[PDB]
Amino acid sequence: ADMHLQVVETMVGCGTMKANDYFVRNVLRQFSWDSRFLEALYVEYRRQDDVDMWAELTKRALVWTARYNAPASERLRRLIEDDYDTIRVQTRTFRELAVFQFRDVEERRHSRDVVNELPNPWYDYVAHALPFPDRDAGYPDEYGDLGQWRAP
Amino acid sequence: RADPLNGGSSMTLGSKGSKLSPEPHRRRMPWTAAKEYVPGVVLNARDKMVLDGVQLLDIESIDRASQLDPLEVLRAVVATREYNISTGKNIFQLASQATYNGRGQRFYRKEWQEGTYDKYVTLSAIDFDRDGNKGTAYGYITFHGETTTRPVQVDFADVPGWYMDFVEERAVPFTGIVPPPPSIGTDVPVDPHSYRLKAYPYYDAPNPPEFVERLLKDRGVLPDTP
Amino acid sequence: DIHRLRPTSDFKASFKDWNDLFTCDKRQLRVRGIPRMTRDAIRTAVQAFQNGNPPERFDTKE
Amino acid sequence: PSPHTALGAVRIMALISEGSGSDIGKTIMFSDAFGAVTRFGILRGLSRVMSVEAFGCKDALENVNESELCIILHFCAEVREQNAAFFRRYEASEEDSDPQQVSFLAKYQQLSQIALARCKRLLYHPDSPRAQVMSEDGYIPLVELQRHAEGTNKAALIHYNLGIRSAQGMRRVALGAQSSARLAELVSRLEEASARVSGNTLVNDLVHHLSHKAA
Amino acid sequence: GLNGCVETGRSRSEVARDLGLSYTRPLHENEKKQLSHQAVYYERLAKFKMEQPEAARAMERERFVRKFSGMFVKMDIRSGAPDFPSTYRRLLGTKVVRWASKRHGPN
Amino acid sequence: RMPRKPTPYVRKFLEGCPLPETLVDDIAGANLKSMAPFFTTAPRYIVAAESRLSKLFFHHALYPAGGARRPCRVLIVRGGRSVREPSFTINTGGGRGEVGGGSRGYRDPARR
Amino acid sequence: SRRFRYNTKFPALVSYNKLPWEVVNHETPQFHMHVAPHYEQLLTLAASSPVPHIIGSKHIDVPREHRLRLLPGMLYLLDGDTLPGEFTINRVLDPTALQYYGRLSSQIVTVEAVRMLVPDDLRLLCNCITFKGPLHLPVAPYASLASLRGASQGGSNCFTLYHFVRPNRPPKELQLEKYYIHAPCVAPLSEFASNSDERGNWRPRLQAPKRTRRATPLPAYRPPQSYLMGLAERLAVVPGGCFGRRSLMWGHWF
Amino acid sequence: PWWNFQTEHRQRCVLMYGGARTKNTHNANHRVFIKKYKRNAFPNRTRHHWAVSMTGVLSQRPRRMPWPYDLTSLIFNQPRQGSDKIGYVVGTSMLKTAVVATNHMVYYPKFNQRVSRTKRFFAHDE
Amino acid sequence: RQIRPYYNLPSKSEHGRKMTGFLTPYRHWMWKQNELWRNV
RNA sequence: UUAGGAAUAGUUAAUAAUAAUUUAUAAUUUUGAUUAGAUUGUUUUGUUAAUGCUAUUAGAUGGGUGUGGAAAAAUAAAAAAAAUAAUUAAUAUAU
Ligand SMILES: [Mg+2]
Repeated sequence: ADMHLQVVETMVGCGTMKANDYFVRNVLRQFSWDSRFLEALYVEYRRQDDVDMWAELTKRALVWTARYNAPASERLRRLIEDDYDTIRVQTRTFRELAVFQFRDVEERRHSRDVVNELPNPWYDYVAHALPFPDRDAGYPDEYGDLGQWRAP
Repeated sequence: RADPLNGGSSMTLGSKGSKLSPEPHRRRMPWTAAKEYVPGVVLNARDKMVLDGVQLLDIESIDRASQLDPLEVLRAVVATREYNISTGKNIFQLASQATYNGRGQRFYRKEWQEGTYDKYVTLSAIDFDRDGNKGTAYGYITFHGETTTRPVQVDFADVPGWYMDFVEERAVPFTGIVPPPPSIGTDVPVDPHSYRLKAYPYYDAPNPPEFVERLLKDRGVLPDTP
Repeated sequence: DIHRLRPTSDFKASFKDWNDLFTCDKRQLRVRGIPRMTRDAIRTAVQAFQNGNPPERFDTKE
Repeated sequence: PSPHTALGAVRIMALISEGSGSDIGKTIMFSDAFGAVTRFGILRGLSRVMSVEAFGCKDALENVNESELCIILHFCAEVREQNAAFFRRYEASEEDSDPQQVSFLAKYQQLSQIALARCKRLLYHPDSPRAQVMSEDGYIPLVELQRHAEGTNKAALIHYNLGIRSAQGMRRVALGAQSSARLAELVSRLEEASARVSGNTLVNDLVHHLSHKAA
Repeated sequence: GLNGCVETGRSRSEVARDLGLSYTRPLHENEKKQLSHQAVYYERLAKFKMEQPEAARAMERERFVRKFSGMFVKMDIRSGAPDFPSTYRRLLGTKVVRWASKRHGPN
Repeated sequence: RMPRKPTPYVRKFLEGCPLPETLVDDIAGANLKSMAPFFTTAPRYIVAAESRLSKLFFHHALYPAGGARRPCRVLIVRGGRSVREPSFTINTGGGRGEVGGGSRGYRDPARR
Repeated sequence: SRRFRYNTKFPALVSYNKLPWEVVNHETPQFHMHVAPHYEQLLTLAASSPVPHIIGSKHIDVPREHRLRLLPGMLYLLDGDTLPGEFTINRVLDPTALQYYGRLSSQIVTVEAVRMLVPDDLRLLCNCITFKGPLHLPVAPYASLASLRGASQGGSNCFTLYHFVRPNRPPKELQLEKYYIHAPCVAPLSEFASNSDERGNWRPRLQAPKRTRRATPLPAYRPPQSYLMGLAERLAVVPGGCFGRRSLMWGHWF
Repeated sequence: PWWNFQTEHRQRCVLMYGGARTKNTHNANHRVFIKKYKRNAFPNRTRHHWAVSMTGVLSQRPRRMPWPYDLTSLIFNQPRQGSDKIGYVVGTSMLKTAVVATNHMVYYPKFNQRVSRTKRFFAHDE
Repeated sequence: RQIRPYYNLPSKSEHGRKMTGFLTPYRHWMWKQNELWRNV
């Protein structure tokens, strides 16, 4: 796959508009291709004539990520993120955005807060993780006493 | 596991989902594999209110005294056909009335084309048993343009509720082999004017305004009043 | 009114109006003469309606 | 008669060796000292001993234990030793017009190759599931329990935890000391006198297996 | 060859085995009969299997029928115990009549 | 086990007779095990218990296990009357669903 | 003692060769389900790279005693429909068994006849498939199929595949795992090479064109009107019941 | 204050079962022996039971306990009790099995003395 | 516990349960909303 | 552990032996066995100056179903049991 990746990146960088056909015929169905193949192919999809061909080729690349068990990398989703005003292809799920907004607003208001910037010893660290204590508390006794017949 | 919901997340037992994996959770029960199922209670129970006033006859009872008038026999056959059709259309009831047993045509469930769901089955082979309303159907599954490489068994092929549109160009005779319909990304070139994707990965359908109004009235945000 | 052993609709006369139903806690439901399972069902239905969940469940009697 | 299983041929090849202790030379000698076949009756008997219905399949020795393989290799070594002038003439670069001799040579080559393959199976994979044996026409009760039951779902096999463990006698087979020390002699007997027994890569593996299992 | 290995955990006999030494007491006639008659019964049973197949097949078939149809064939803690009348001794009076006593060895 | 207070005397083991379940099954008409020959014309009285009489038991009350040909008995059921409310569909709410179908029998008795 | 050598963990199990539910019968259409995708990838290999012993001039002549030992697991292609002797010819006419050669007959050479050859001893099958040329795939000049007359030309175009299997085995037996080498096809790159005259007629696109108009909007999403099975993201159902991941739900009704 | 081991055992019982021990377990109960058989006709051949016999392995009188301080603990550093032992060979009538008599110590705290008991083991010699 | 609302698909069957688990698309949508609010 | 103390055995080891057609001068026991009786055990209880005497209620369960990972399965006020049912408080049960 890394040998075909250089051929795909060369056909993308030369602007020949034929790297997608090479990826379909040679790398798609018969290789365990990772997500940077489509990171290379998105630039070739960007140079299409009409915007609908670009949109349908990006959506078909996402369906290819779904079918052949090759998940989309962060760089590919950020490449599709930058052209959302033109293509309007959604590249994040419905779950990650609802987590992201509620995390980002909370982290912004927590960084702007002056009261809750103090350290919390219950939250910040673990004090001790060894199975035995670090200093002698006096116990054990190792001797019997009054009324105890069983020793040891 | 192979595919967990939201990864490993166990603050509640509902956060894992109603099923922990698409694979069967025990090896000894292969029928517990996760698949799309069909509401067979409403579908397999046909309306018996069309057989009233109609004298049906048993198969074994071929004695002379139990025979009925031929007009009564004909209206019994019409009522039995209306009883078999009353809920929905089967695959084996649609393929019998088609040329070449409907080989090459596109069969689809009712909910397979609504919403952002797009899936059909191009029929390849059907083995009818003696009860011709049942059997075993095979076909190439097409989901959002992508197609299988081999024919798969059509699950719930005996439960009614199927539809097809007969096209003479798709009909394949018994001499030839039904070809697989092409994947729109792989085999044929991608054209936006011929097929356009309704849904894709990392896509979710926008909220309908009536569902928004209904949820805000149920939660109490909008002033619902009689 | 869903359960057989929670006859919720048998206590319509034990409340004045909507506000009397939604202001009574479990001690006031014990005062009015309601059994334990029925007043637990009434209080959980009121607390679910306050959280945004209306009482839309299937009657499991038959 | 022509045996239909490998086990009946193993019993016949054992009775041939045990019925003629000192007469094992005169029993299986069918050739002269120059390579010409003397008696064709012994040739027709020895050809139909190693029949195609017994030793024709690739897994024909799947139920052969460590003791029966010694009988097979002893029979092959005795046939090679008594008729050495026939074999060392005909097997290398000689074409013969007799239709019986080519059939006997093909059957002997097939029997020796499957016997060496079974020796390598028992040596290189001890107690493996592909090295397990079973009884011929052995009672596997899981199949008879599935047949005489009603399967509404055929994936649900009744008595699965007991039926998958139990068949008529089925053992994990590995080479012992008395088996390996005999097979290291018989494999060396299968070769010629001009061959080097040091570079044989199966007798050395049997000797190293003996030393490793004795240590 | 009289001292075992503390590092490898070998026995007294295995250290002498790895040194090529022989420590064996002078045996009596019964102790040599115990070690010499192990191969004789194996050659007898192999000769019976080769010479009488129609009887050995029936014997192995009835032995497999007795083994397979048994009640305690499931591998469990009860079937996996080394001493069943000693570990489960409360069953020997009122439930199990196979063993009449709970002590057979030094344990 | 259960905690039991130790006594220096003998222990009483009671085999005390309970209410027979076959008796209340024959009274409520929910036995489904009585093979009774000699079909008669005398009427049968059945005391209706709570959730003990349905169509399944009443079918065997009409046709008993002895191989009857016709329900030739008058069957008196004490307190077996039911009262049904009219059912209707809800247009409002999250969806369309039919409620209101319920039986007032066995819980709201006549003649308080 | 004999009881205390090892424990009872992992005992000896009955193999799949003696279980009828694990053994695929050749009279069934399930035999042609397992072996037909192995043929459509082998012809993709033989049309793009030289496979050494995939094409012969005749049937391989093993003796009758060595016939059962050496032949199962062996495959070769010959020119024309010539069947080996000592076999009974059974033509596959079942459309349930012939449906699995659909990708083989449409995207590659057209399947004319599928025959099962059963011998006198009933122990060595042969799956004979006769193709009619030419190939729909481009064939390399260095490939193995370039040395075949029925594959190179566009009776004379007929060539036959021969695959020998054992009759009642698990589907582990009828596998062709040594032919899954993925050799590339240089058909899109043959245009720009020095061997073609089209190398100066193509124009490179180094920059994307300036987009004045945005993409066409999708039509208005209409929600379904039938009763749905539930949330497929928690019923562990793949995005259409077909493929994908449950954690990445798409393509359903919402 | 230094709490004893019984406080730690009570803490373990509280953390396990939720409570330490239910009270009133003594009850001063008069356990009366009622005989049934004849005078010298008890149905046993060696031990004839005619009184209230106490039941208990380690909670009976006079009290015993294992004494871990002996020759074996002085010689061998053991990973657990009874791992290494030293004894004498008394029987070789079995093949590959030596009968080894070993000794251990049992402590009587009432009389304050340790006694040597003997256990026979079967060992293996190849 | 899986909630069975009154507006689910009814199973008109006298040999089992009277209501199935087949939802409405509005129920699917509001269940997705509650799923996201638990996912945070 | 037995106020009136003697024999025990589906038996011990070896084993190319799963599933023992063989070998042996076999194994337990007067340093107290097997059987019969009593019998869940347990520095948790009580008492005393007491290494003494005296008490105990954690449990398990080879023929009900070879299912199940595990038989523990014919009935237990929670151990909340796959959509936040409810999580303010006290009765939490009678009802
Ligand atoms: Mg012996």
